[PDB]
Amino acid sequence: FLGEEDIPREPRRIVIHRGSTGLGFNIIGGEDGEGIFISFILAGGPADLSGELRKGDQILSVNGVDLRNASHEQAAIALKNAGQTVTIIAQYKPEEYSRFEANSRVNSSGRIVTN
Amino acid sequence: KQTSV
Repeated sequence: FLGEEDIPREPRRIVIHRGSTGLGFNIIGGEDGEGIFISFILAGGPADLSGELRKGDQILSVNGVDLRNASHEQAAIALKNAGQTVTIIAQYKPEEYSRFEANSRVNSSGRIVTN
Repeated sequence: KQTSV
């Protein structure tokens, strides 16, 4: 059903209330421009419970701080020290993301498929 | 690099 509908590609604002716990996701990128992408969403974590983030999403900013051209560690530092309420502006970029994970590609609906 | 946050 849903899985055949196109994944929205416009930027989205996601407000996560995580208090003093991890956001519950992994980031890759931050080397030479690339950008910061979500590579994994932890089951049960705040990011998962938000139901608004997914692997392949690029983190454009955290609490107003532009992360488009952030380095890996600084981006991590920004997220970890973002505070209890984290406002992320994210944008689905599967083609860009697919470059990181082995044997991964994008299907007609924009879904990241790994072979 | 990959970091869990």
